[PDB]
Amino acid sequence: SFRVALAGWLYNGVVTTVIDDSSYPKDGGSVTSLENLWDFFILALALPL
Amino acid sequence: TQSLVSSMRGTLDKLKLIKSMTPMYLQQLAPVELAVIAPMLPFPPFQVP
Repeated sequence: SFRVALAGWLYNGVVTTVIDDSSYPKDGGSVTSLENLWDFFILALALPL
Repeated sequence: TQSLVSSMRGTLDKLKLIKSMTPMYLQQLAPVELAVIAPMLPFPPFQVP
């Protein structure tokens, strides 16, 4: 997905790269959960690409 | 969970611009066909406005 994302920069006219729904927490999450905190960290670092 | 705006718009435009000639037929030839066979029917037409 990394190099696919880099390749996608040349074709934003016809292809829009998005993060899959399964990467998000299943029920929204809660800040009382270390797992949910790590989910937030991963999503925050991955989104801007 | 994913945007479908582009997909919905593309499909609708194809339907709007289809090369169907039925509206041509109904407006021009269909009334003529009804008119020619009408006097020959065993049960003559019965209509309300």
